[PDB]
Amino acid sequence: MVLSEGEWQLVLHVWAKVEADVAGHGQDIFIRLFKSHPETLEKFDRFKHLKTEAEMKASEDLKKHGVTVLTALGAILKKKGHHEAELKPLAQSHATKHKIPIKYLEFISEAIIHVLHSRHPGNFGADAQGAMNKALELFRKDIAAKYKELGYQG
Ligand code: HEM
Repeated sequence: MVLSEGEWQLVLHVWAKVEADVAGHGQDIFIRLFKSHPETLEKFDRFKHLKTEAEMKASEDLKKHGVTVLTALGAILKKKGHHEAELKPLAQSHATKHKIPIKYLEFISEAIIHVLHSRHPGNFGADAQGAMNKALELFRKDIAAKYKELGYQG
């Protein structure tokens, strides 16, 4: 796939709003993911034990991880599709150390879209949501191809 420049514009325009508060957005997103698809919490040895959304909100480690994740995603989105180098180390650790199935990347992509919709309704109308969805599908597709070359397709 290939996004057009106007689509990339819609995606970086709302991403600039997220970047005003990266830790808050990282928190909302992981909490939405864990509540919606609790099985994903099992992949985190560091977080597994968290029992409630209150514990999640209070976890500093989880907040730090949210910032690490969104910063890496933001760097990939700003590449506008030329993200080969960025995706290499990411694909290697998620396929051979963490073992994150594409399915879970679909689940956080839904959590991202839900939180942007909630927080940024004015900058995240239908067209902007379509462009973000397209950018995340491109991301998933390129990572799934890398997983395959690495021997994990999963
Ligand atoms: C937008 C998608 C994602 C991006 C951009 C991303 C980014 C990162 C980065 C940059 C790290 C630290 C470096 C490394 O380990 O490679 C990390 C670690 C990790 N990610 Fe991902 N990730 C994403 C989605 C996921 C998902 C959906 C899951 C799980 C259900 C997950 C599970 C983990 C785990 C277990 C670690 C290690 C955490 C540790 O204990 O510190 N990641 N991720």
